[PDB]
Amino acid sequence: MRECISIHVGQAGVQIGNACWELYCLEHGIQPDGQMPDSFNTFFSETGAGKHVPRAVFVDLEPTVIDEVRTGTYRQLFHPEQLITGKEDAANNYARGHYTIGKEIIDLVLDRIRKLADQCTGLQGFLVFHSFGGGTGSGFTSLLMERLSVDYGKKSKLEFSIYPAPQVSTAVVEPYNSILTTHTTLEHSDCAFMVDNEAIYDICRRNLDIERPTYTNLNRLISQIVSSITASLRFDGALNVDLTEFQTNLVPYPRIHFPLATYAPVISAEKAYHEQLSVAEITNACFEPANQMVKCDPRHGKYMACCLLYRGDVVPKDVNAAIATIKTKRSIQFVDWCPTGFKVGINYQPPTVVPGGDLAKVQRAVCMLSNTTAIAEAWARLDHKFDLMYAKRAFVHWYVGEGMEEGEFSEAREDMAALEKDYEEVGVDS
Amino acid sequence: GDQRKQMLQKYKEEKQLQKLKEQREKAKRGIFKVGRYRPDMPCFLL
Amino acid sequence: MREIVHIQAGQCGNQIGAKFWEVISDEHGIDPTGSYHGDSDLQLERINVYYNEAAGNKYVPRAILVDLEPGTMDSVRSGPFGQIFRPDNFVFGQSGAGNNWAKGHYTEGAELVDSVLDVVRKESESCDCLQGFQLTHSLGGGTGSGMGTLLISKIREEYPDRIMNTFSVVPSPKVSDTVVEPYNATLSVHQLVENTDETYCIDNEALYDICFRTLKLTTPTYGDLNHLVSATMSGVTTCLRFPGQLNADLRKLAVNMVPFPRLHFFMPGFAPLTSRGSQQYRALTVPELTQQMFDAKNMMAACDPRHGRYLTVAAVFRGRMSMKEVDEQMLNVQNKNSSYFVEWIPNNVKTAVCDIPPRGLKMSATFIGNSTAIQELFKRISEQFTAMFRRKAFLHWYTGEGMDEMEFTEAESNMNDLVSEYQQYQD
Amino acid sequence: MREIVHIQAGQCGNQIGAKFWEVISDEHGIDPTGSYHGDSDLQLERINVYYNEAAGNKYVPRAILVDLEPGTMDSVRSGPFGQIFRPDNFVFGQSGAGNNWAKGHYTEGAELVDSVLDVVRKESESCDCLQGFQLTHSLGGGTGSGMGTLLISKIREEYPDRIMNTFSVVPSPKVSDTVVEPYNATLSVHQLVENTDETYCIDNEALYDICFRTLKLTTPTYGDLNHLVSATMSGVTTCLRFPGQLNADLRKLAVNMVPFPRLHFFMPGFAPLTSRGSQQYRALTVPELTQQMFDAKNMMAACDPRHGRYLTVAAVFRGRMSMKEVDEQMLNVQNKNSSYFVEWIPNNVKTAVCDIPPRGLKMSATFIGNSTAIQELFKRISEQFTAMFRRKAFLHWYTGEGMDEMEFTEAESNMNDLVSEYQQYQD
Ligand SMILES: Nc1nc2c(ncn2[C@@H]2O[C@H](COP(=O)(O)CP(=O)(O)OP(=O)(O)O)[C@@H](O)[C@H]2O)c(=O)[nH]1
Ligand SMILES: Nc1nc2c(ncn2[C@@H]2O[C@H](COP(=O)(O)CP(=O)(O)OP(=O)(O)O)[C@@H](O)[C@H]2O)c(=O)[nH]1
Ligand SMILES: Nc1nc2c(ncn2[C@@H]2O[C@H](COP(=O)(O)OP(=O)(O)OP(=O)(O)O)[C@@H](O)[C@H]2O)c(=O)[nH]1
Ligand SMILES: [Mg+2]
Ligand SMILES: [Mg+2]
Ligand SMILES: [Mg+2]
Repeated sequence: MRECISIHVGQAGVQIGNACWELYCLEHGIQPDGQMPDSFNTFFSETGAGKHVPRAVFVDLEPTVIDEVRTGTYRQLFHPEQLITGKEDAANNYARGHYTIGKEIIDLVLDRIRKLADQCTGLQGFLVFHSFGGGTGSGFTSLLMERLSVDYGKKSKLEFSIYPAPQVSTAVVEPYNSILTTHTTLEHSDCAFMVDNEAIYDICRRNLDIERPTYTNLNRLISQIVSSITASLRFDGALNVDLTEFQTNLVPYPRIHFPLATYAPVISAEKAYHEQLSVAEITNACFEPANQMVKCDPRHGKYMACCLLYRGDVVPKDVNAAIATIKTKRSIQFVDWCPTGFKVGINYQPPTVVPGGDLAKVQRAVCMLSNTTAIAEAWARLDHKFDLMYAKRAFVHWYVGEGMEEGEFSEAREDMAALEKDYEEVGVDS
Repeated sequence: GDQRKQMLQKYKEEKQLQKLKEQREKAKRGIFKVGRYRPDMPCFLL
Repeated sequence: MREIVHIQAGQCGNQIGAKFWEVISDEHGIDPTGSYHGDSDLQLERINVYYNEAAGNKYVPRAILVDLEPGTMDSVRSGPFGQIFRPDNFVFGQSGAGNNWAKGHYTEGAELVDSVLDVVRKESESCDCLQGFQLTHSLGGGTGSGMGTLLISKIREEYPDRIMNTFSVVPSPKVSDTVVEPYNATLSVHQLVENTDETYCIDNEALYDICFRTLKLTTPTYGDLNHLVSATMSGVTTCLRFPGQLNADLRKLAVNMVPFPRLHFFMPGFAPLTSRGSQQYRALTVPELTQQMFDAKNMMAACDPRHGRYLTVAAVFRGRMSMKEVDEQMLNVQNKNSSYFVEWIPNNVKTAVCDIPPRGLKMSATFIGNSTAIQELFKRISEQFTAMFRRKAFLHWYTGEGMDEMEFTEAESNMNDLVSEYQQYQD
Repeated sequence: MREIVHIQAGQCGNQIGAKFWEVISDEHGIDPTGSYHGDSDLQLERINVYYNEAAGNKYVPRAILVDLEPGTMDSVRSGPFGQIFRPDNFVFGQSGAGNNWAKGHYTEGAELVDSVLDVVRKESESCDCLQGFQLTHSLGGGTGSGMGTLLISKIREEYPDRIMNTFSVVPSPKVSDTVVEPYNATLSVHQLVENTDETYCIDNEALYDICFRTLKLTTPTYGDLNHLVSATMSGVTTCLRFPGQLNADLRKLAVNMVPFPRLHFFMPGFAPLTSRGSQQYRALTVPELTQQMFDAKNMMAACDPRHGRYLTVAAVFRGRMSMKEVDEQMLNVQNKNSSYFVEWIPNNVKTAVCDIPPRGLKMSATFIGNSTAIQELFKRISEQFTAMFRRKAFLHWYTGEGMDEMEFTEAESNMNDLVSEYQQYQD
């Protein structure tokens, strides 16, 4: 029982899933070929004798990264029908990923998801990995999420997305796709975790003193975040956090389901010896505006609800002490209508380290996921870029020619505007 | 100069008309072609 | 799987395509006899994009070699790697255009082009999932410009949903090979405005200037120019042919660089380019690749970007590289030079990174830039055309071949409209 | 066991038959002396379809060598594999038909048909289970056209339930060798319409076009044309001579390609046909066989299939091949070219697959197609006949030995009626 299915859409989703599954295989002792020389039943299904297949699915409209997986060192882990491949890429087009190219591959991936969901008896929910910038990771993710909403319904849907940075972005037509995918993620998602590549870069440069980090380090960090998310369900702890409890504690209003994830301590090997990494100090470092993996300022935001996921040699009393110290700090403020806003989860098992990784082995680790109003500013400048590009109707034909109209561009715009209005009116004092 | 641009519009219209007539004549019978299958997608319970 | 059909029109187009096939067989490890002698499986995991599996564990290009003189065909076949091409793809006439766009587009090229359409049809039907076509041609002659333009029109009519690529060399005012270059260029650019999905404006001035000041090459022949164009052509599709941290096929560049359908004329560029004597005095790092890409001298069209505004910029990187510093370099480029980038498009630069570098280099970059500075390349052509058009100069050849003066008038009007739209998007 | 009696009439028929026996003895491993020297045991269980058992492990063909000029049989015997034939099967007169259907049918054909029928009676009664006859002849001369028509008629009253197969070279407007071709062709068609179960309309024009554009053969003699015809003749009986996944004898092709008894004129073909230099660059799979065998240039008749509709087609495949690929290729041909196939006959393709390929090739296909393009091939002969018949041109020859104007009138009427019914079923 107590299973959850991972969905990886787009190049970003597939690479993050590769990192996540390498981390999971390291965690549970499963070799890359599937043999383990219990608790692994959450993410792996035992087939026959001595064979574990991950409860995953890899979807792309282009065959580059999927065939890289099919020829990589984890080629024996996944069966071929688990990795679904298109022919022509969505090419950074929400229209192409949603209407023209996504329509002939959605049925097969939904069939695979169905055959993967009836196999397990305690399906907690889905983990969709994607990116807002990509045409596939926006359009096909929106299509798959609405199909999952109409099919499964009350099953939890948790998604991990790579939100574009204010300044560090690699696509010109990016804001269009980012607005469009959120227009449906507002209603087809239960909890959308937000990650900026620029913030990962800043953390890598400062904390891990990596001068030239690439996407593999980013995916390793995101994999550590997801592992800390699912550790309370894949192991035992003093305080256990389930996905339903996570949603209940973190989401105050149905449209407000965009928390910001932070992870600590994320330090190099040479810097770990000089630091006596206590629970109180990593808890403090979680609230540091420099350690957020979303490029935003919590100081000008207001916290609404935060979930503290601890793993390692952690006892509840020092957690209570750290939370009490956090409450006494005036720089971190909470909304009035939430007198208690800390969901606490303690797990005994410590976070493992991937060989060749940049992170150092730590006795304790914290993954705080705070639902705050600091992402209103993120939505604000994404919307400003969208308006500023849409005033001249640039790149609009590249969407109109693929079964799409300007009217829904405007409706996505006004839906985003209603979203910032919602955040503003829930952030006010009473 | 207005007469010149009027003749420009007329010439473009005539060229478009003859091109459309040729396209209509061609579309009546497609040219013989041969290729692979492109198999139809399987249907699933839904 | 996203395979590309290659076509060469005219003498320049044929030579550039032959050099491109040589360098891309070197990249994929295909010997001059056609068999595979590579070392990595990545050289064959995307071999179908450009090559057709022939019987005997060997490969033939998906290329159709087109001209109106058999001499260029013989020259291409006789040279190195010239045996790899399939003999029936060699389509040629006997008369030649004679620098007449009319003879290349209305009478003799029109008579020949049915065979070319048949060959490209069987090539497009033999392959699995075609994504588009690419054509290499000139604009000064009649064979390349006129007949390749006709071929583009026919292909767009037959394949309206596929992407068109044209690595087209445009005439320039100083190195002007022939007398009727602006006539041919204007007539070709007419249909290249609408029948081509994106066009790469190249010209011999910028190539010669690179070979002078960048490569420090004393007497560069056409071979080095063709090698530069071939390297850019390979770097455009290296994301299709090889994996990478961030993939970008030609359609993705098309949607990220063409805000409005008529603005798809780009200035290509390649980095790094260093002389032999300065190879050891230069550092192997990404910021200097960015500086070499974004400076005016590395452009392969005789347009100074400082006189215009960049609309969209592509940078297809190759090799084991870090993403953070690449994104930081692009951010610094867009910040220090905000005046040279269009203001109503945030994030003017699209970045793609491939992991497999070109042979002999551990790091390379391809610059593809859509800027309003292209408009002056059409200003010079238009003013040369207008100078010869007021006096009816050289028009009797085209008129006797079957054209009319109003065709020239409307082609000029089309180019003037394109120039005006570039100017009013420059602001 | 399902034996076939072979008859060759006229010089052209004897040449094509000699080449056919060459290629058949190559297939079955029979030496120039007639004794078995093959390697596979599959070459002997179906040796009786074309050969008879002689004393001392010797194989003699079931061939009748018919002509009026003894020089033709002198040449056939003197050539290679020519001594394999039975000496008394050679039947000959002394005069020669003189390019006259009239003398080949009435005045010196008749005295020889008695002996020919005696020989074929002996051969047919010798064989165990006869299935039909094969006749090779041309329609231009008097021996071939006239006496072969007479022989076909005589066989028809003597063996009406056995299948009548003929391989007839028809005259062409470009390749015209004799002046009275329209007369002989029309008079011969007047009897092939109702006396033959299937007629393979060969012509020299299409064979020369093959040897030019397909095979790239510099100087095609009659040997190569006869080689192509022999390849088609071997293809139509491979299923009789060898096992296979799908087996189709002559009667099965006849029942699958003759919706109405008078439409039994088939347009033959073969695949693959490759140039010596170009065969090295060609992938060799079922789809490329399919695209070659359905190409209008590959066809062995001077009539474009695109000008008409396919009533039925046959694909007698040979070699170890997948049945899914073959049937799917036929399906794709039928679907994407629905305008070129008759709508009132679903599944216009008859497919057979053998496993023993021709020597030197691992797979081959014989295209047979019952199209409506035969109407124009017959209208050419009809209009030439009408032009030569209004003015009574050359009629004094045919009238000199028994023929009359009404026979010519009825032959023209029959050909016009057949053209009209092909037009009717074309719609
Ligand atoms: N970059 C290159 N430019 C070339 C090359 N060959 C020619 N050219 C230039 O191209 C221009 C003329 O192009 P071509 O000679 O190919 C003309 P084409 O054969 O297409 O037309 P016709 O001459 O009317 O048959 C002129 O400026 C030449 O100097 C080459 O290999 N590379
Ligand atoms: N495809 C071939 N056509 C041939 C061959 N030999 C002759 N022919 C053609 O046949 C046509 C006329 O047929 P023939 O010359 O054999 C006349 P035949 O001997 O049947 O009658 P007479 O000579 O009038 O007695 C003419 O166009 C020749 O070029 C051959 O080996 N192959
Ligand atoms: N953090 C992180 N982000 C990535 C990674 N790979 C791609 N991205 C992000 O994904 C965005 C583009 O989407 P992609 O995943 O690359 O492409 P896609 O989702 O398949 O959609 P298409 O553009 O149509 O191919 C870029 O802006 C990147 O920021 C990765 O490995 N790690
Ligand atoms: Mg992608
Ligand atoms: Mg030329
Ligand atoms: Mg004769």
